[PDB]
Amino acid sequence: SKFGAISSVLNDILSRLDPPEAEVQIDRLITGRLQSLQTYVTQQLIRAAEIRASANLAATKMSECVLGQSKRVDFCGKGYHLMSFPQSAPHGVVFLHVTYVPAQEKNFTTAPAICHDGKAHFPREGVFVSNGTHWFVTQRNFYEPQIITTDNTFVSGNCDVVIGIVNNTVYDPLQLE
Amino acid sequence: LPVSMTKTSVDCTMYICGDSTECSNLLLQYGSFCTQLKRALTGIAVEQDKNTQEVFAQVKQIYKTPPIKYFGGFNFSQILPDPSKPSKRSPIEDLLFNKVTLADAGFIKQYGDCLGDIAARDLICAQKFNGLTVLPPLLTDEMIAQYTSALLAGTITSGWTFGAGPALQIPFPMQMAYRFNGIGVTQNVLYENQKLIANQFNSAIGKIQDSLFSTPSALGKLQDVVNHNAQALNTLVKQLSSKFGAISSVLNDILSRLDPPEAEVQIDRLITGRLQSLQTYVTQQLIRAAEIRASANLAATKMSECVLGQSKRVDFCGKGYHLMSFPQSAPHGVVFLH
Amino acid sequence: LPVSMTKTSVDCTMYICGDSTECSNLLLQYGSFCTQLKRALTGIAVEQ
Amino acid sequence: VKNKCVNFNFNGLTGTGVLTKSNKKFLPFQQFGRDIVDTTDAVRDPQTLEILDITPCSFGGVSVITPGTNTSNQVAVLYQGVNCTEVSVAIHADQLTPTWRVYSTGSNVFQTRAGCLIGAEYVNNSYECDIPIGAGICASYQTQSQSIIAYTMSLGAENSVAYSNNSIAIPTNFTISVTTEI
Amino acid sequence: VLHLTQDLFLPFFSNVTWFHAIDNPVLPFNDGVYFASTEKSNIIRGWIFGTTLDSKTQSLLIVNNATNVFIKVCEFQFCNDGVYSSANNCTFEYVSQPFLMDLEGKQGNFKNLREFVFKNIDGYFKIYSKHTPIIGRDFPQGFSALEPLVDLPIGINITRFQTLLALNRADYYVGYLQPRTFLLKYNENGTITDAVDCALDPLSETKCTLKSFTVEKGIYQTSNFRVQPTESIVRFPNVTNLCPFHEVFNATRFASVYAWNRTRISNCVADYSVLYNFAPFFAFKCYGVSPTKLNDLCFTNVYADSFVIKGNEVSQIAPGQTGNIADYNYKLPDDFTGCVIAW
Ligand SMILES: *[C@@H]1O[C@H](CO)[C@@H](O[C@@H]2O[C@H](CO)[C@@H](O)[C@H](O)[C@@H]2O)[C@H](O)[C@H]1NC(C)=O
Ligand SMILES: *[C@@H]1O[C@H](CO)[C@@H](O[C@@H]2O[C@H](CO)[C@@H](O)[C@H](O)[C@@H]2O)[C@H](O)[C@H]1NC(C)=O
Ligand SMILES: *[C@@H]1O[C@H](CO)[C@@H](O[C@@H]2O[C@H](CO)[C@@H](O)[C@H](O)[C@@H]2O)[C@H](O)[C@H]1NC(C)=O
Ligand SMILES: *[C@@H]1O[C@H](CO)[C@@H](O[C@@H]2O[C@H](CO)[C@@H](O)[C@H](O)[C@@H]2O)[C@H](O)[C@H]1NC(C)=O
Ligand SMILES: *[C@@H]1O[C@H](CO)[C@@H](O[C@@H]2O[C@H](CO)[C@@H](O)[C@H](O)[C@@H]2O)[C@H](O)[C@H]1NC(C)=O
Ligand SMILES: *[C@@H]1O[C@H](CO)[C@@H](O)[C@H](O)[C@H]1NC(C)=O
Ligand SMILES: *[C@@H]1O[C@H](CO)[C@@H](O)[C@H](O)[C@H]1NC(C)=O
Ligand SMILES: *[C@@H]1O[C@H](CO)[C@@H](O)[C@H](O)[C@H]1NC(C)=O
Ligand SMILES: *[C@@H]1O[C@H](CO)[C@@H](O)[C@H](O)[C@H]1NC(C)=O
Ligand SMILES: *[C@@H]1O[C@H](CO)[C@@H](O)[C@H](O)[C@H]1NC(C)=O
Ligand SMILES: *[C@@H]1O[C@H](CO)[C@@H](O)[C@H](O)[C@H]1NC(C)=O
Ligand SMILES: *[C@@H]1O[C@H](CO)[C@@H](O)[C@H](O)[C@H]1NC(C)=O
Ligand SMILES: *[C@@H]1O[C@H](CO)[C@@H](O)[C@H](O)[C@H]1NC(C)=O
Ligand SMILES: *[C@@H]1O[C@H](CO)[C@@H](O)[C@H](O)[C@H]1NC(C)=O
Ligand SMILES: *[C@@H]1O[C@H](CO)[C@@H](O)[C@H](O)[C@H]1NC(C)=O
Repeated sequence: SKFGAISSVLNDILSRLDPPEAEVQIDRLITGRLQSLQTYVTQQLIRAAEIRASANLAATKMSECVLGQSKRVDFCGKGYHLMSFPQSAPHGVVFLHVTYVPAQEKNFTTAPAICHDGKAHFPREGVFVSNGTHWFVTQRNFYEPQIITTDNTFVSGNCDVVIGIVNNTVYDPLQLE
Repeated sequence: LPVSMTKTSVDCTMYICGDSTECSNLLLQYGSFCTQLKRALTGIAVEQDKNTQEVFAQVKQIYKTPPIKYFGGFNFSQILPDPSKPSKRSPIEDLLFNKVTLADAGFIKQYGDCLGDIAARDLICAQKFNGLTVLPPLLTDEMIAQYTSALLAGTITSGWTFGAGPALQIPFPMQMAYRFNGIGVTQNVLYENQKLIANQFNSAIGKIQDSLFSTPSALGKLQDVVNHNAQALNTLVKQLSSKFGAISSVLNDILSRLDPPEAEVQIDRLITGRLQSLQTYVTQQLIRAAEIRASANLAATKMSECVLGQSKRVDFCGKGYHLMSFPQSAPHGVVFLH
Repeated sequence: LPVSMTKTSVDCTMYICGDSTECSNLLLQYGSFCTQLKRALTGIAVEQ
Repeated sequence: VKNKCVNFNFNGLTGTGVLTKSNKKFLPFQQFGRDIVDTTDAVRDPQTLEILDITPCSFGGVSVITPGTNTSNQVAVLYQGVNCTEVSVAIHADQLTPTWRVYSTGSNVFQTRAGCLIGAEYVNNSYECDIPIGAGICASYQTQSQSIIAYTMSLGAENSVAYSNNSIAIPTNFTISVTTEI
Repeated sequence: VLHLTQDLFLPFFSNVTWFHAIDNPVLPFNDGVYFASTEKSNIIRGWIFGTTLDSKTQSLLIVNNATNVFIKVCEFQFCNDGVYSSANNCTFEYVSQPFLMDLEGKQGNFKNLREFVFKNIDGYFKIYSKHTPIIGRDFPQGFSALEPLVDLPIGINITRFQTLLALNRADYYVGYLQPRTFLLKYNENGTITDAVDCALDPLSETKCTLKSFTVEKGIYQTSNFRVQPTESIVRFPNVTNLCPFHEVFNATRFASVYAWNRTRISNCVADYSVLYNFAPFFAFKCYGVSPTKLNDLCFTNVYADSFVIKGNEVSQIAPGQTGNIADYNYKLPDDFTGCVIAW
């Protein structure tokens, strides 16, 4: 770019004019090139800051999902995170998030608590789930129905304040033996 | 947390050389010092659109709340969309939209009334005069509220299952039981004091509306973003009033008054001043864009963690032991309800 | 981990025109160019 | 000649724009007009003593949306932030700076909050966004026999939950998904 | 390379007038004229250019013959058909290899198509040619670059165009060049395989601003659109304030030259039509200003010195002059910025 001077080629302009009048065009070229370089370096600094933030995020994700399992949802990929395997990329990194995702689900029933005899039973872990006829217990993320025993539940209550409580019987392995 | 700001598409060509052929010819001698600015501005607009898309469009399926609203005594009318309101926004969302004033809306098509301004023309007509326009955002303030509504309906009728896989309905009582279980208290206390916790939650929801109403400026972050953008725009516009060391600040006056080969120095001085001022504006806009991008990434991860499940990191989702968060759309930003 | 760095309040007039009336007058011909810098440094100090 | 883009040279103040009647409150000594940003807004007629406002001429920005050239040569033109009737009359009067002329069938007209779209036709259906245009409007190349269509972006599949007082769904099965992220 | 340049080119899908032969209308020449003609062996000889085509302005003559050329910057008189009748003010005789070469593979079906382009930017006449037995139907579709043959600095006035024919016992394709920006695809051997306009189609403008030949799916911001104003109004104050020029021209006792009355004129709009209509002048010589350009200049003060004088004394009164009046009655300063009026 001539930058408002006689010519854009320095070796010619010095070879086309003598110094004491060429130095004006030399100064014009100097300022044009210097401003262009300043714009370039500022843009490079912006890009470097952005890529630094991205690399810090990548390092955190690496140390989380690869060197252990992260409970942050939608962080190590969509769904329940299991692991992640890194891959090398040109000027970058590639992750392979292995995620556990549920599948076919069915309406069964629920009850916030089960009252056997004047006392409310709550699941130690999981849902009180009813087939439709018999109450059962299982996990949250998988359907593994089990017989309601005193080991799967802990009792604390009075069977009068739990809104939506349901009636059934609970089992215990100690009375039989 | 602010999410984005107004998208500008400054055109250096006639921003600097208002319909002056000779000025355009002189600018042509400065190489591709304009394509850089145009590309940078369009890139900034693209990143802002991407920011709002990341921070909001997190669920592929749009959900709606069941027609009946009785979630175990809990009250959500203050955050659910209002069918009576034609915009379908939450009452809190209305307060956020009314407590923020935008100088440049963007989606105005204001050309046609600048001649009809009667009084002195405003900031937007002034910008339109000298080669500065605002590009309206892709995601209108309308359907974004639909996104927030879908997210809110997902998190109160399905817990946090819909954020990892298929949406599995869980009634709000045992959902709260599980949120209690995830912090270290058994569900029994919730099942005893359901009425008390429902009343406390309702009271807190009611009080936060008055807190936002009576505060002088609690949305000060979004207002500061808007004010900074408007101030930068105003100073950029005002910079055309500086002679920059030439005879006059009016290029057309200089052209019509002096001969070409003598007004050449003056118009070159004007170019060197105006372009450099535009450079400062562009660089400052780049810094602000980087800052808002960092803030939007923080907002996106905060929403993904707190809103779509229970977060174990302290103070991240508000002060205290976190249970859940509710998202609300804001002008160029988001508002969280930890 | 760094936290903050030294807050600065550079002054246009003193820096570029040492107590020179004509220099300040010819500076004024550049418009509100450096008021942006003063605002930026103030914002930096507040941010820190 | 009011209500028209006209080059004005009022008493030595030369510029371009559209002038019309105003309801200002000019004082008798007042001659010019301005705004907060010091841009000439209103001018008093020196031979009529009336007040006229100054406006930009037709400022906007042309953006072209197109599929891959290897796919098709059809293109669509966006005029950013301008009422689509104004471009229509300007085209018919042949005073637009762009010399390239995209043919107007009346069916390819679209007043959008982002401006006026020429060369694409409205389909009231809803699809996933392909080419972002703005204001919740997205275009793609779709068969009818092929053309460029404009539509409001589909936010996603419409789904409703089955929330109840005592109804829950527990996944009886599960899948393993390996995503990727860069 | 994908170099972009701006110069007078023939627009793509522009309008080209096709003529026949079996009179020779003189087409205007402005910003260059494109030419093409396909022929079996020969029916065309040369071209003549210039304004009014007579022995008063320099013109051009490009007659070609069997072996060489006869380009000459001449001021020929007339032929109306031995093609010139005057060579007085004629120079720049130039002779070289003939522009047209004909190749035939033992049959005349290979109609040699010849493409010529001329322009006169800052003089420096340029001639462009690429000759090939192309398909031969007519003005074809396939791309073809143009090879320069002669760059010659004529530097004369040029306004009209005509061409010279041959004898015997489908051509004339004429196009015009406009200032446009183009893209030119350069083959790795350097040839131009394909070129694109930037002011023809929106797609072409996209390929211009994103300089390339393949555009991916997406939106691109190319340029801006502005409605050019139709009419231009000039409005100035209702002030008339006619000067006393009437009173200094309608007087009846114009003073003698020895005692020249000097009238001071201020605070008025100096319209010169009032002096134009009042006196049938005989000497309106102006020195500091142009007599045509008096109504666009603002003067701090104007003096009107009026005195009736003899005939030769009218020529006597001038800056840097002498004489019995110019030395003893009135002497005009050498740096006289003004005009005199004699009627
Ligand atoms: C309730 O859950 C029961 C699980 O024990 C299911 O009962 C089963 O019934 C079969 C006979 O049909 C028995 O052989 C089996 O041992 C088991 O008891 C029952 O289907 C289920 N009811 C509903 C409505 O889902
Ligand atoms: C579960 O079964 C209980 C008896 O084992 C029921 O308690 C009874 O409640 C009735 C009134 O409903 C009393 O009259 C009676 O004395 C006894 O307390 C209980 O109601 C029942 N609840 C449900 C939800 O089935
Ligand atoms: C849920 O909370 C709403 C608060 O907006 C309650 O609405 C109230 O309605 C009364 C009159 O019905 C108004 O006076 C009051 O200002 C408020 O709008 C709503 O009743 C409440 N519903 C339940 C079931 O708690
Ligand atoms: C859970 O879903 C799996 C697929 O995601 C099922 O595995 C399938 O098993 C069938 C044969 O039964 C194969 O043909 C198929 O390729 C796949 O391996 C699995 O059966 C299913 N289990 C339950 C209990 O639903
Ligand atoms: C550039 O010019 C080269 C020299 O003539 C070409 O190479 C030749 O290609 C021919 C086949 O077309 C060979 O037979 C010959 O031996 C030589 O390699 C080359 O093709 C050409 N490139 C172009 C036109 O793109
Ligand atoms: C649960 O029942 C509702 C009632 O309509 C139904 O829409 C939903 O699909 C059911 N969910 C199942 C069967 O998983
Ligand atoms: C302007 O001058 C003309 C000519 O005398 C007159 O008719 C007209 O009324 C004047 N208008 C004004 C506003 O002075
Ligand atoms: C712009 O929109 C339409 C179409 O031109 C019309 O009402 C009028 O021209 C403008 N209206 C407003 C409100 O700007
Ligand atoms: C179909 O499109 C037209 C406009 O193109 C619109 O008026 C109409 O409401 C649409 N129909 C439906 C069912 O959306
Ligand atoms: C749930 O129970 C409440 C009160 O018992 C009732 O108002 C509501 O209609 C019930 N809803 C469903 C889906 O059973
Ligand atoms: C060329 O001119 C003819 C007749 O004047 C007209 O029919 C045709 O449309 C023109 N072509 C172009 C490209 O303007
Ligand atoms: C053709 O023109 C050249 C031009 O110099 C001339 O020398 C020659 O005599 C002419 N005639 C033939 C047959 O070449
Ligand atoms: C050639 O120019 C001279 C003046 O230099 C002129 O007298 C003569 O008439 C011209 N020849 C013409 C017009 O044929
Ligand atoms: C003097 O004025 C009269 C009246 O306007 C006019 O008819 C006449 O031509 C004028 N004569 C001169 C010499 O100006
Ligand atoms: C100038 O003075 C002479 C003196 O004889 C007089 O005749 C003439 O009218 C005067 N011109 C004016 C006053 O314009």
